[PDB]
Amino acid sequence: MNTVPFTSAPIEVTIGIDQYSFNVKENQPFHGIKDIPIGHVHVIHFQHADNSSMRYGYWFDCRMGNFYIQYDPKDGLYKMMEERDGAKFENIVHNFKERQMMVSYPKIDEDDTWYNLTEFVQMDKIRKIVRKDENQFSYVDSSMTTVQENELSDPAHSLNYTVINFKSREAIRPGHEMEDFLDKSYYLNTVMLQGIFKNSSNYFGELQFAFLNAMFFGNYGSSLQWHAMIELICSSATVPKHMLDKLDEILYYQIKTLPEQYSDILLNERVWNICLYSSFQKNSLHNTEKIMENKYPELL
Amino acid sequence: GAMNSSNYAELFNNDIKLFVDDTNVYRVTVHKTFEGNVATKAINGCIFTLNPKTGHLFLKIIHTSVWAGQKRLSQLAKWKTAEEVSALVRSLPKEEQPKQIIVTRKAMLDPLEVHMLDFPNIAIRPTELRLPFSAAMSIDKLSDVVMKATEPQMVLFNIYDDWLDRISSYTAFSRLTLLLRALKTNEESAKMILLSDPTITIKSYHLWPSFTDEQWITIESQMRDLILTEYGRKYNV
Ligand SMILES: CNS(=O)(=O)c1ccc(OC)c(Br)c1
Repeated sequence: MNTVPFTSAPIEVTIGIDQYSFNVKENQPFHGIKDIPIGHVHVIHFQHADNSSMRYGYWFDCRMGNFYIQYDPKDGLYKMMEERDGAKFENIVHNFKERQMMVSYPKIDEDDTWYNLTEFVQMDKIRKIVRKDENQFSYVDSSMTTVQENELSDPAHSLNYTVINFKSREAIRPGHEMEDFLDKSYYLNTVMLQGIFKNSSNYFGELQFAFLNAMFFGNYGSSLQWHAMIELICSSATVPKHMLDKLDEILYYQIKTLPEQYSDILLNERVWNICLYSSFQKNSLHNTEKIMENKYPELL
Repeated sequence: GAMNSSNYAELFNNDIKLFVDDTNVYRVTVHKTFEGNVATKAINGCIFTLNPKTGHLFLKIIHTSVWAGQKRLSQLAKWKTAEEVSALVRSLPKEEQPKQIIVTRKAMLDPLEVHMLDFPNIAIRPTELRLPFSAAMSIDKLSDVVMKATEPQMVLFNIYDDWLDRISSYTAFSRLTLLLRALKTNEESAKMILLSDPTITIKSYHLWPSFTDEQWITIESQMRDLILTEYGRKYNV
């Protein structure tokens, strides 16, 4: 297990680690988070008490370096840092763990929730969506716009998701206008999967990352990207059987983890109703349709 | 966005535009089968594409052969319409292509958008206007060319005949809409109005009779009376 030690917590903040979260009072003797499962990506996220504007956070993989968090009184946020001096990380980490100043990543042994939400998410790909190569972790916040959003302002701070646009020449073959608009299998299989993503794992990883950025940061463009990638599959007549089975699993856990009270803003009624009840795959997402109907029937 | 009463006069400015009406693309006669079931028989159709400024009507004749062995014909018809409009645009020189194309039905928006992706600078628009272009097939000479076609075929008409020599396009369009509205509300009566006087004839190169200015005022009033009359017959007013 791994550790993200904190220099201090000078300002009151709700701290997020993956799907858990806890409140740290201003100048509380909080020195970071211990027992973080090696082997998954993770996300440590913040919402300041005094201003819930800007949720913000860092995606990281403990295998890629030793990371710590220090508040920056000038820029006014908790910043992720990498300490290249391994020995110093051990001493820094060992004092705080003996003085018990750290919260334990609180994973239940029956619980595969995080593995299931991040199954196909890789840091290497995260870092191509979030351009900032001088760091091994990736910063994200609520307000970052996506490349397609910028097409419809600062390019350095965008989310470079894969543009999906159903009324685009990329999506529509000359001579197959109707066929390709009504059945997006061409765009899904030849254009996106074979052409751009190479495999369905890479596709699902971006989708899963988009959902997580939407849920954890309220990042609106991520939510758009999430719904588009779902809708692209659901609107394809011809999808590999294994992809539909995994998609159902991916979505089931996303819907299961979603705060009941955030459903009105993170869930597009048209997309979901279309996907579960009107699309080619209306009958193929059994787990997802069951949880969606028993949890958010109002939406349907 | 959408064309309505606030911006009605944009039709007559000098940006090239076309109305596309797809109502008569896919036309059927429903009849009983020997087994007592019901079956359709398609008949020839037509795309009604019109420059409201010039009166140039590009009448694309949809022969029933284009439906053979096809499913979901009402849906195909929208995409067939879009295919043919995109072909017409592509056939025109660039200086003649429309800057906007206004569809009389919202269901044509996406078909036409998708077929015009090569033309991003052409605006595809709906309209809130209720235009009577479905009555285009009540114009004998148009109806004749459609029903006689043995193959796909485009015929070019001026739906204003020589009216623009004497009136403006705003006025020509208003006459046309009123003519077609009347033919749509009561075709027989409308045709009786138009052809009751044998001494006013339709020139071989025209669609409508050679009414003088004064006689068009009469006709236009009789057409309004007809539309008023039927309104009362309908609603019992
Ligand atoms: C700049 N390196 S360092 O020694 O100050 C350092 C400070 C704080 C740390 O965690 C709180 C770690 Br780990 C390293």
